[PDB]
Amino acid sequence: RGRGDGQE
Amino acid sequence: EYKKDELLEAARSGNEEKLMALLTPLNVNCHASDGRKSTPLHLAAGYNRVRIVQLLLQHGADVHAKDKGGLVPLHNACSYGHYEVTELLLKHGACVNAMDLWQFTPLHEAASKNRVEVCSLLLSHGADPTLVNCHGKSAVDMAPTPELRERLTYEFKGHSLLQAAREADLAKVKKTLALEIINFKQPQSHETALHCAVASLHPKRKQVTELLLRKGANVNEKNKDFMTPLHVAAERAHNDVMEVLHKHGAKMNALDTLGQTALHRAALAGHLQTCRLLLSYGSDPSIISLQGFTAAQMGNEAVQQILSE
Repeated sequence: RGRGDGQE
Repeated sequence: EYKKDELLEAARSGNEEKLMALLTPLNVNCHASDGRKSTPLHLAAGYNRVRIVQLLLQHGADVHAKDKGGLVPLHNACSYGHYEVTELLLKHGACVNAMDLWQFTPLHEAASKNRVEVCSLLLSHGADPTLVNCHGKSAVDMAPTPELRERLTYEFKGHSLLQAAREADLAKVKKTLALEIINFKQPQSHETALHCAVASLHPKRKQVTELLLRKGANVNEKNKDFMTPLHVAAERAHNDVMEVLHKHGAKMNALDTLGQTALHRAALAGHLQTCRLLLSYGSDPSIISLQGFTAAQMGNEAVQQILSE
């Protein structure tokens, strides 16, 4: 299970 | 498909002019060919391009679009803690409990990444922190600090209390309020904070007693000996807190397990002014304890005089 596109 | 890539790039980078030059009814909900296969809305939400998000929403972007993992844009907004994006999506009808392929909700994502601000937002819009993902873990289970866990729990209980009040669900209101810490009971002797406060030898005991009562403490709570706070205060001649208890409607004639009033206990300890205060509050001197005694029959001459005066 990867992570979603984005940045904090 | 070359303009698509440029559009997705405009979304990720926040380039408003390029986005609006390329955006059409035909590509607003396009997906990337590789990677997460996000839509422009996924990208704008994940990279906190607030303005792009608004324009996509104005021009027909679908808040229910999925990426390769079953994430909707709300997952992206929440996982990275973009408060304003998250609220816009919710404003345009994003499902607050939408589930990805692993049954992670947006709350799972926000709690998982310690996004405190966004979790409160999600809960105000009906996020259920009890829903479990595919591993049976809830959002509270994923909060990485005990501070967030207690806040998530507080806010969810808050919203649950409001709904139950709307439905005049007496059983459920009564339930949750019972778990409030104000009525916590000492496991063995069953006293509450209010018993402890009126027995205190420290000089703020009156202000503590007032505070506890203002916050919902039961003024007539019984400990294991069926003593109320009034009983505890009276036998110790803590007159200052007895006035507070009276002002909040303490039952002057409540009986302990010996059938004794607060006045029995004041008389037994020989506290003359306390006896007098209790009588002026409406203590009934005639009550006979289970052992057969009035207060006067347990007291010295000065006590018997006070009860006669």
